[PDB]
Amino acid sequence: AQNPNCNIMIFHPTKEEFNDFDKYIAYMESQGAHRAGLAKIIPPKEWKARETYDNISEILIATPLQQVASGRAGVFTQYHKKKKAMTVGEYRHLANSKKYQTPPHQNFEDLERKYWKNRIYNSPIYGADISGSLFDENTKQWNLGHLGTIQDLLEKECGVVIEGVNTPYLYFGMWKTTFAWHTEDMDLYSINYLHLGEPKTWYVVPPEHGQRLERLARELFPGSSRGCGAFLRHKVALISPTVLKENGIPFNRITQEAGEFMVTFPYGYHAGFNHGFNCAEAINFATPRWIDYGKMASQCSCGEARVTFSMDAFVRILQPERYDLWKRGQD
Ligand SMILES: O=C(O)CNC(=O)C(=O)O
Ligand SMILES: [Mg+2]
Ligand code: NI
Ligand SMILES: [Zn+2]
Repeated sequence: AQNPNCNIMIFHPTKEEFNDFDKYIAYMESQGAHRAGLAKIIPPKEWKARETYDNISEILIATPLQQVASGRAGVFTQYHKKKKAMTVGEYRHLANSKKYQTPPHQNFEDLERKYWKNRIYNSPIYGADISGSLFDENTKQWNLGHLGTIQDLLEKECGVVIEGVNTPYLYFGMWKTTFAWHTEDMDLYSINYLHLGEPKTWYVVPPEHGQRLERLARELFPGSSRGCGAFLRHKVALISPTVLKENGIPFNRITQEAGEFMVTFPYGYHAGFNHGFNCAEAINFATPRWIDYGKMASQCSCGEARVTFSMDAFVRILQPERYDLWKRGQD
């Protein structure tokens, strides 16, 4: 079995290997990459996402989110307070202000220490889930707006044609902006490209050990667990590396820099934080190997998780027994 310790693997495809996206995911899996739940892909030196980032300031962040924490430094939840709209140029100025900017630090490990010590005492503002793309239309390789759709994959594998669409999302971050512990909708893959700015630190649990994370989360967030049998779908809970280590939970960590892709694999729980002002683009995708994970994915039916239109068909076709209850939680 390849990669039996479930380490995060880093890949350096050549420009020739960068042509066929599906083939390269399958290659990474042949080397055991999925066992980690996360892989890094460094694009060939010849590749670029677009020519420059000099003209993005007028993109609108319609609903910036202030991420307010509750709990203790290593075990906390966050809620999202809606703020008034602002442009990317306004948000960048805000991220660089004395109130929000990255503190002085020695290296990524020192910054990670400071994040876990101090995150809860601040409320950073995140631009999330903004439909759109920063890939140039002429970028033919690994263009996250031109991937094969999840509806076409389900139709190819299973023969059933379904409604729905699959488009990318932009994220504008600042110091301390935080992504809570989660798997993707329907335990899909994700791919994330860091277009510009400061790094993103990731934590990930191997898919084979995801239920160990879920059991710890039920212990640490006991009221939330009584409220919902899949409350990590709410995307509000944080647990630090120190707490994970104290409780014997297998995990790994890595820092993504501008110009790098990350892939999350089906049922790979992940969480992380941004180092400073940045912009990322991400989308979900599927492969034939995903179908069995989609069929077994947990679901929130309490009403909190609320998701896209396109998830309806996935539940309806892959999980017909759960469909009625889940749809009630959607309405
Ligand atoms: O970058 C972010 O805030 C969150 N992204 C992801 O969870 C992802 O790409 O799957
Ligand atoms: Mg613009
Ligand atoms: Ni994710
Ligand atoms: Zn729920």
